[PDB]
Amino acid sequence: PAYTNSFTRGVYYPDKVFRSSVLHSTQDLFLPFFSNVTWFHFDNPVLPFNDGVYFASTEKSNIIRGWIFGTTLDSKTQSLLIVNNATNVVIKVCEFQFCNDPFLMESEFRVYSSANNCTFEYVSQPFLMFKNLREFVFKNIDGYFKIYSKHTPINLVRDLPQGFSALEPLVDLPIGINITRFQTLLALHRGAAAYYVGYLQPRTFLLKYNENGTITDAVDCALDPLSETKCTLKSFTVEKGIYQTSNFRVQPTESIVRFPNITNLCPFGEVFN
Amino acid sequence: PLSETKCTLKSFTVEKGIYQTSNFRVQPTESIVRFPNITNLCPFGEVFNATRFASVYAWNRKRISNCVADYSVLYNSASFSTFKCYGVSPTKLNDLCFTNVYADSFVIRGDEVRQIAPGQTGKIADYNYKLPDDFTGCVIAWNSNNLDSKVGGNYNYLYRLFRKSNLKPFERDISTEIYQAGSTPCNGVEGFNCYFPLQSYGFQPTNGVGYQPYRVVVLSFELLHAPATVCGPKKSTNLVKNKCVNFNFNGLTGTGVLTESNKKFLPFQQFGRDIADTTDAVRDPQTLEILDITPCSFGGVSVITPGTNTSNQVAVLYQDVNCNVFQTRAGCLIGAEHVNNSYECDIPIGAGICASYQTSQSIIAYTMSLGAENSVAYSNNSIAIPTNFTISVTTEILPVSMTKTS
Amino acid sequence: VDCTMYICGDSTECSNLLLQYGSFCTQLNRALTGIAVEQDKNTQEVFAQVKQIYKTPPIKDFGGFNFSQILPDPSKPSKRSFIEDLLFNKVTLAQKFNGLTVLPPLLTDEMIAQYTSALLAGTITSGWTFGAGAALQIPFAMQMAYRFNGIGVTQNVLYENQKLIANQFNSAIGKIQDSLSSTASALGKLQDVVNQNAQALNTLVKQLSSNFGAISSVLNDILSRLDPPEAEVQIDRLITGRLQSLQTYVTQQLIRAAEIRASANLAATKMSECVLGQSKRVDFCGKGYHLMSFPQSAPHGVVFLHVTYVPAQEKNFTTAPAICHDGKAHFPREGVFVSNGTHWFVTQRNFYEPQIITTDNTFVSGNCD
Amino acid sequence: LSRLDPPEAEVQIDRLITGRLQSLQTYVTQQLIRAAEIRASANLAATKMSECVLGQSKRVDFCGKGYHLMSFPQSAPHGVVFLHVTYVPAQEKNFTTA
Amino acid sequence: VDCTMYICGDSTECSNLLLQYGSFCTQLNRALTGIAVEQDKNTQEVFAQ
Repeated sequence: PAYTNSFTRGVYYPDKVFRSSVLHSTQDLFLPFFSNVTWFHFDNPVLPFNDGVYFASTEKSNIIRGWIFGTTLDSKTQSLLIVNNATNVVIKVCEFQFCNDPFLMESEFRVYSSANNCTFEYVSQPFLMFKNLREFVFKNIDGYFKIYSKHTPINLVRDLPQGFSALEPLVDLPIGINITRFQTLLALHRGAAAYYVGYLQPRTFLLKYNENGTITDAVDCALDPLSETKCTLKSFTVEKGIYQTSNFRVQPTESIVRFPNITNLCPFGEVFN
Repeated sequence: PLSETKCTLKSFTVEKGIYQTSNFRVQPTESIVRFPNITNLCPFGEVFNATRFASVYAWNRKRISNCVADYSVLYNSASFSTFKCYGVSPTKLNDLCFTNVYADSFVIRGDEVRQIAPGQTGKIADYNYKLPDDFTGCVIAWNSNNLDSKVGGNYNYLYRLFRKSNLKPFERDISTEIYQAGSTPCNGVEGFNCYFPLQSYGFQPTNGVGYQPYRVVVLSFELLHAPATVCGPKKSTNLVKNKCVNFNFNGLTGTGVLTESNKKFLPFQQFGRDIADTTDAVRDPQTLEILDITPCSFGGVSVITPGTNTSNQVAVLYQDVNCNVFQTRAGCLIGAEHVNNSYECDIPIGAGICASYQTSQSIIAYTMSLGAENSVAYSNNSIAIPTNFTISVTTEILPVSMTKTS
Repeated sequence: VDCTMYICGDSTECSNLLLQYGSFCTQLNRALTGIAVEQDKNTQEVFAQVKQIYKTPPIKDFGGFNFSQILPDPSKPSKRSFIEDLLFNKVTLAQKFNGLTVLPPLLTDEMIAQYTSALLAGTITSGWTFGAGAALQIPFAMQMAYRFNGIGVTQNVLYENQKLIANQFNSAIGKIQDSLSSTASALGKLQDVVNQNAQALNTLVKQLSSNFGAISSVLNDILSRLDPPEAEVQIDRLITGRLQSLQTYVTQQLIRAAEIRASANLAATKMSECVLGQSKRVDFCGKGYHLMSFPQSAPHGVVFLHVTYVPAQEKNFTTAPAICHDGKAHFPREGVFVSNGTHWFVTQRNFYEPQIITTDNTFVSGNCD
Repeated sequence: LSRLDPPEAEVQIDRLITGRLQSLQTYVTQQLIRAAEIRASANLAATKMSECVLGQSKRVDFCGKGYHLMSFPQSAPHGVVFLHVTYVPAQEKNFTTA
Repeated sequence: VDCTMYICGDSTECSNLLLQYGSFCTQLNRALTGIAVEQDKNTQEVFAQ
């Protein structure tokens, strides 16, 4: 439903260790280029993780008020909170009840359902104050939680802009609630939304850092047999020729086990009967 | 310098020609220290055991920067027992300066300290707390037995217990009904196969040492991609040029001369490297200038020889050492009376410069020579006729077979 | 390779694990620096077949033959030459850091060209006399004429066609920078032999991210994180793969190393024959009958310029290998007989010019039939 | 194998046995490009082995510098010790052509 | 000759320890594949006449 081309985005640093102008490779998880993406809007249904999230918001809107990263929607499977109180990134980690559809002359405070069992409260500088475009990266294996974004005004209000851009380490968090599913957060004042959620999986990249230590290009080791060669000559531009790069075979399916003919006939059972 | 390849071939005799030595930099002097000026040493009250570091599903976040990072200001504030460091040295931390640093608190159970690790398998692994394998930092638990142990069972934190499948690595999760694993769904009525994951603790000091909680800090820090000023407390010196000294610019050491440039470096980007994997442009965070690390290793040496048993005076070819000296073109030629004559070659230097031992006397070098370029008869009506003989031969050896191998 | 700082680097106990232990990196040096003297010796006899500069004469008035592409000229820094100006920006490349070094060559790139500047002079000045010894005079026009008698070309024709040879020779010389002014892949064998060293250096350095059974890839963590009277075992295995990677690098260099000399002895021999002496052995220096060459400089090689006598515009003439006249045979001194269907004529093998059947051009023997 | 135990000797044996025949690897490479240095010097022996020796052929700079007379061969390994008599004239006259 | 097919086969932990060595595999191919163009250029330079 509402598939769009995942062109170029979905990058991040593995960590910040210094290397510049050097085509470097790791084994991490990244966005498959030229894949689908979930364009969801009036209606905000629940979404399973599905082994992948690359969130992207829309412009023309300061309406999105965080996320519902989810399991089941009441108070029984411990909790998050990510909002903005129009001045600060308010992160409660409080246990709020069944706000399956929380919404907000300032109308707010429907999401506040059960203020009990608060065990972290947070206030910092806000994530974001032709409009800035938010994109985010959302995962879990042994430790923490990311916040990775960059915001740029552009045209093409609904569809994904092309062009390649890095993402940045902002805000990193050891919380502790391993994930099934998710859902968004928005507001109202007294629901016509748009956003994107991607998918990443383990896949080798080759990364370009610039003359200054910043991402400007990357390639994928499974998109085509072309970049496979780029994945094994450690370079972008290869020369007219032929390059043995990798190998294949046929996987096994049945995995039979065959043994000699049966009935060597222990008379063990006669003493039981 | 003539006696420098007797031991390279490891023998008490050296031959004739031109040899090699050890290396050539130019003699080093000093070791400058450059740190940015942040007055703040980092306060460690509300990260390390102040009064309350709450849930296993809720950590006390503080964005930690704009202070000077140091590692020996922890052990006072808590009762530490375990230090477990990855991606980094445990004690080279004031020998460095990081970028985008964190100090990150949480709490574990005492029977399952073991699988707080990048992927030990068991019941520790799909319902809480999860980060990829590429993490640089320390893992620090400590003793605490006073405040988090009541007389009636600890009902101060939830933990989520159920989840279906797997993930990518790094996030967090709210939503919160009765869990569904298989058939007979819930829809908020709590039927069968609708599990109740919020299940009572028993953390008490009367319960054993394996049944205690353990508050854990896991340190988190990274080396030099954003411009940062977090640098450690080993205070500052002056700044020098035209020399090869030890420095430390924000966490990357090196070996090279700082020379000036003129380029328009984009002013939010800390360091850089050129085409062949070496750091070309270094930022200092005080004066806002960009220096170029010209690699101070530059130089080659040679030595013109006849040997030891024959003599003990030298002719020099300091090749890439700038300069009785003379200057020919494969190097700086000392030990060498440069003469103005021309003879045959014994020890070449280059561009037709050869050295030899001729006529107290010293080894001399010179420019070589072809022979008699003359002007003999060009008359149109002549041709040249040789007729005499005093016979011998012009020899050469020529090789037929040689050795085989097995 | 300075061995210990490649293996360990600035550490006592890592070196003090390396000394129950004979002379590996001793003999690895004596492997490597043993080859290191020899490429300079390979540089030695590949140009130094003369014994100083022949100075080219200041007047350049050689019979109409232009030479403004191959002499050096003081427009550049007095030593490089005109084709070489196009050359030395067409081969572009490691660094100096941890582990390694780059010694300079023996001769410098300014004075590699110095011998070449010498060699072009005498072979314009005196010709292959200076392969022998003292060199008599010769003017260039008649030498070329005397040069054609090597391949059976009757040497009147060079006097007889002096002007037509000129511009064909000249524009062919200007064509060779035209053959390389745009781009060629034919720089080729120069370009990779530098390049395969660089990746070899790069695949030398990329080894040092190894773990090889250890819990690290840096040295000092093994000092820090565990105990030096037990964690020397963690050093102990980390030695040997680095020793192996050095062992491979000395090896895989050495195979290519004297493979270059085995190519270079062929290179100096063509410098020996086809620069000095107007050889006879066909298909050996350029496609066609050999005439002379003119060598230039290179970053690590040599580029020859050859000149060949290529026939063209054939016209088949009726022939017969024998003439009988008063019962006796008549055989040509060289060449064969031809006729234009009407009258017979005498010419040489490789250029058409008829003459008249005389007593001179032939000799007799034997009976007829 | 005896003192070190095969769990923590296996990363020691990892590049002990795998590295030892990397040292006649040294030797044969040292052998053959002395051997092929003579296997082509066989051909360089063959340059003036027979040509200006069994009889006479007529190549400049392949019968020695000079117009050649003959030979008388004798025994050697990496050898047969020629006397290639090549006739470089020594002293120079003229006679005046017309 | 493959690196991985010659060492490993139906295993992963074989190849997982091999990824510590990882330069050694692509070391060997550029050796061996270089022989392949070496053999071809020989067959070229003999009979491309």
